[PDB]
Amino acid sequence: MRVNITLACTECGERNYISKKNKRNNPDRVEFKKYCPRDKKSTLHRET
Amino acid sequence: KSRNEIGDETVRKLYVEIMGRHSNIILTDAAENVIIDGLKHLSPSMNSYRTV
Amino acid sequence: AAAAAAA
Amino acid sequence: MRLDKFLKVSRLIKRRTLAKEVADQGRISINGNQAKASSDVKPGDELTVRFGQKLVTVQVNELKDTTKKEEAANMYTILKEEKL
RNA sequence: GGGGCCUUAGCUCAGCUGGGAGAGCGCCUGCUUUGCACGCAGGAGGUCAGCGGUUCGAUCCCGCUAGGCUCCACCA
RNA sequence: GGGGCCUUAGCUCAGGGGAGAGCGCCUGCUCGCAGGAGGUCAGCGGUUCGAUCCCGCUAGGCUCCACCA
RNA sequence: UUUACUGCAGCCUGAUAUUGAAUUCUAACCCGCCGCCCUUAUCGGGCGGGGAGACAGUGUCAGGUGGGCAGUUUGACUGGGGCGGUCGCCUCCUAAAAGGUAACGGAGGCGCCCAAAGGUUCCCUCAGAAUGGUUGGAAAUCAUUCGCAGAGUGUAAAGGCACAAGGGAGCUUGACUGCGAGACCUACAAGUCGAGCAGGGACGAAAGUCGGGCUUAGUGAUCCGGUGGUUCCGCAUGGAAGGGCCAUCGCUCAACGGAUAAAAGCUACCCCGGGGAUAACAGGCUUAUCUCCCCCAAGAGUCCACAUCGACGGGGAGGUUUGGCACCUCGAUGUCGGCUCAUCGCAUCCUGGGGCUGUAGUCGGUCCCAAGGGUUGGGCUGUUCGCCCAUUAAAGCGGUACG
RNA sequence: GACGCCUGCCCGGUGCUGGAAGGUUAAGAGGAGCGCUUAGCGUAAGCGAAGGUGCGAAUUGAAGCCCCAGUAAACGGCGGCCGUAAACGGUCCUAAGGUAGCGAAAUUCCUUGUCGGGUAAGUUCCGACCCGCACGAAAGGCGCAACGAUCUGGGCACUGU
Repeated sequence: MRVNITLACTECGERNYISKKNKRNNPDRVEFKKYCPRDKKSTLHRET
Repeated sequence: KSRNEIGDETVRKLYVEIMGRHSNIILTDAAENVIIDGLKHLSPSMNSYRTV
Repeated sequence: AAAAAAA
Repeated sequence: MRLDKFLKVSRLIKRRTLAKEVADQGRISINGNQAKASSDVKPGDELTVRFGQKLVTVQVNELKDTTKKEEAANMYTILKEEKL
């Protein structure tokens, strides 16, 4: 129920972050905005 | 006219004898007339005739 | 065992 | 599971000895073919257990080994009954 | 030699930690039973292994004599 | 003596949120019914809000070993 | 040896070439089928007839089955080995007031969880006792005091925390990109803390804090592959296949520094190199057991603890039993029971001399002094031991590598 | 493994034999489709016909395996608790729980089981009880005349054992 997930940027497209989430508490796709090293700014990152 | 435990029907004959101290209750299967069981069990030696 | 059976 | 065990837990025959005697006398068929007291059953079979002058045909749904009526009357489903 | 348990009716055995001896089988008596050796009550049998101390009475407690089972270690 | 599995109604057996069958006993109803008596869940003690359910121990019942000089 | 692993013969089954023509036919192919010739010939070949026939056999490829046959594996710790148990990480004690420190020593947990229980800002203080309350009884919920923590701190032990790290709300994702002076532990590999700079933020007016949770466990190298990115290389050139770098995924590799992607057993048919580093026999050290000797005294013993036994406990001697340890021997210390020959110590079986007796005498009981001598013939069992028969004055215990 | 009388129950698993209704099926056929190059269209980055070169999806493709029956003089197995007087009843489990005949045995830990015989004394022997840890019917069961350089008991004769 606790799986490895990655977070790719919506603008850049690269998989910049990894984290973990519980599938039962969070069935939906998470949306955390993080710093993008390529874009030099904080962009929205989406789980892929 | 008792139904058997497997479902079919087989008539049973129950014999009640009231002879004082020689009284007994004996159940037979009414086709071969062998003793299924008796209330008082008797040996071939003790009461040699009519062994139950 | 220690059987003395030397030949 | 076994046939007599399934008849015991499905409450069709309340005693395992009676179910064993009935299945050993050649009365119960699974999927048309005759079978003994120990034929393994699957969910989705068509039992043809024969009582005294009855032709009860049921359908297997689940297989659980619980000796309680709360979890017993949910495995067999009656399809049709024939007196003779 | 060391500890333990018993000797109780013809036989197998209980009897509580001293308050006055019995069960079953076995042997007779009487009743009853239409009949298949299927039932009932009543009698004996014991110095409780033998002797003597205690107390109001001892299989029981105590001492002294005959007996039977257990219980004790190997080893390579 | 050492591992493994159980101790649940009178008997035989299933089974973290408050536990059940067949037989044995009843209850009214003319080959099957719908209900009741009986459970220290073998006992103790810790983790929490509660234990047949998780654990450290005592008695008990099965199974496998206790071999080499 | 096998349902250990990985394979080889053998057998079975498909495709393909021999191999043709429309179930059928025959020139391919096969006849340990028949007549003639080579030919003096049950080999072979040729010629005719007949049978089968594009089947079979053979070559190549493929899948099953296959200890029948091979090559191997089958862990370590261990108060000998086997068996049981354990193997990595975290907390306490042992640990001797720095750190560290072992044992098959004593107690427990972890192979997670939380999009919030994370970050910031702003507020508040817990558990239990009593009184009063209607369904509240010892406890559901509510007011009061006494409450420095007897509460809580996700999970479990220690350390710590109410100047709260403990509870309640608002806004958020710092649960961050490149790093990092300097340090702690110290075989290495690895692990841990870290002021501070830059880029982009979150909260807060600001100071400021934030590179996950009060801290310490919740995890494993390399190789080989998968995914995304890449002003990197890419075998004459241009590309591509592929490789490099960065990020990330695939382990009960749990024997957790992981031998290989892949592995169980028997040998009383056994062999070799070593060990008394390590067991069985006998010596050695201890005496938990074992055999004896005592202390106290309730009591039994008709009165009476001590004629004789002696509860509950207490103190010793001996190395004869069973043990513990593994000091000596594994380039050999022959191990039970009997036969033969004995010797030694009394904790004395008899015989000799005594004390006390609930010793009238005989026979006895207990305790002293005494090893001089003697301490049996059988039935059973390999037996020591033990039971029984018949004696005897008695048929004694032990040590001497259980002589 | 002479001979005499018999050889009971179980096909669940594994072997053997028979059967494809339905799945799993290799090589070989078969080729969809997707990458790499480029004659050329293109301001930029890309698109791209014919060939060549790799990956090859669907569809076919036997034995064998899953499955279904029989077969035990095939491999093999023939159980527990509680009552009631072997036998019957209640319950769990399996494929079913040992039939006949033997039984303290070349099989029995307890154990030198109990009783009797043999002897003055018999952990050995013989004959019965079943209380069979852990007999058992072709890895045969129970008896059996004759036979044995076999094993275990008991007698006569005989002797320096």
